[PDB]
Parts: sequence; structure tokens; C-alpha cells
Amino acid sequence: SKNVVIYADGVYDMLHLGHMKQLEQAKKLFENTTLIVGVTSDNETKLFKGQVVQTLEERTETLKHIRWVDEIISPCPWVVTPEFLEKYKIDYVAHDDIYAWLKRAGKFKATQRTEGVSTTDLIVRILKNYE
Amino acid sequence: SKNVVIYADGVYDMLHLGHMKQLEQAKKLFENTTLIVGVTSDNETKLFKGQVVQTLEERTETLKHIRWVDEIISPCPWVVTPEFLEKYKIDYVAHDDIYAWLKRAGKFKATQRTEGVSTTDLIVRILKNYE
Repeated sequence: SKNVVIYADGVYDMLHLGHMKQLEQAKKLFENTTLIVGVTSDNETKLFKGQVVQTLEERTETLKHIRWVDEIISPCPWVVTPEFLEKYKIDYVAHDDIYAWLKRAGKFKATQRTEGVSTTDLIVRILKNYE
Repeated sequence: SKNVVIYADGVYDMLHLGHMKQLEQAKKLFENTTLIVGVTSDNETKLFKGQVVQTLEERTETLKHIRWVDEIISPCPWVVTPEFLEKYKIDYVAHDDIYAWLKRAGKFKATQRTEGVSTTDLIVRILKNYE
């Protein structure tokens, strides 16, 4: 089977099991894949999304340790373009409208997340040790 | 080069960059390695060490996503024995006295940790947004 290039992007702030399973899912979309992960910049995240706890460098260094991640684009563009797909020979974008053009092209693969496994939820747990 | 079996054990509660780099270091002790990671049980951790935020299942499921981890023993024995090394064909124990017999046998490889990269330190950071 030829090698399929998959691109997933995100903030990956305080990486948890939810992110990890999402990356695993992207990586296992096809038998033979290269999973490329894009990591959004601090400024663009803050402008468009919200506060980020970890720097770009911290968020990227953590992702490097994840089994499913084959390549990292850091920082990545905030918006995926057709030129970007051509530049990196990407076959599919994996994510969970703005991806409408990707779907029309047949280049979108949906991926889900899991809840209750997040970093902020662990603090509640430490806290729930006190009435 | 023959394949060297490395064993590292730990709690791996709320896995962070510090743990990840330690595993990477164990995994790269030799050119060709199998890194086996042992994950301590909830009861024994609590008895001998302190509180654990995440269950054995949660701590093991996270470790599964780490690139450097080749095999997981979960739960693992709290104390490493010579019989345990023989059972799993282990060549070296990688850790940071109680490992004295391991050193005498030539079966101990030291590994370090990093600080300021921990999960609890990230909460200070979110908090330090308020006087």
C-alpha cells in the first residue's frame, strides 16, 4: 500500500489522553501513513481561540514524544490552504463550515475526541479531596 | 548489535515532559533496545509513596501513547528482584541504597529527570494570572 500523508493541526496545550487518542486515530486512518502534526503559534492561538498555558516550544517538545507523530510543522499556519496541501504533499486533513472545501475535494477525514480525560479535570480530582 | 532489554519502573502519575525525557533516555541507552516500563499499582503507591491522582488504568493508557515505550508491565512489582530480571530477560534497570545489588551486578543504568516541566507547575502558571 502506498504511504498516505495525513495532516492534523491544533493547539495541543497541556496534552492529555484526549489529544493522544485523536492523534492515534489520525495515524491509523490507513495501513501505511505519515502523520504530520501542525502546532499553532502562541499569538494566533491567543488572538483567535483563547489563552494558552504552554509556549509553542513546550507544546511542540511534548508532541515529539508521542508515538503516532511522524513529523511536526511548528508553528503551523492557522488556516489550511490548497497551496499548503500541495507544498507538503498532504493527502488528507484529519480533524473533528471551514473544512467544507476539504470535504468537496475528498481530502477530509473526521476524527473525534474524548472528554473527562483532560488536564483541567485532574485538578478537580485533587481538589475534590476537600469539602 | 544485539537487542538490549531495558526496564524502567515508576508511578507515571500525570505524565509530563520530565517523565517523557527520562523514558527517552532509557530507550536510547544503547543503539538497539527494548524498553519495558513497569507501572506501580494504586495500593502500593499509596502505601509507600503518597497520593496518586490517576488510576493504574489511566496511567498505563497514557504511557501506551509514548514513542519510547516498547512494552508495559502493569501493574509491576514494587521491588525489583533478580528473579524478575530473569523472568523478563532484562539486561539493565534504568532509574535515578536500594539499587546497590543492581550496580554490583552491572545491571544498573542511571537516568536523570528535569524540573519545572511538571503538571503541578502548569497550574501555578494559570494561577499567576491573578495577584
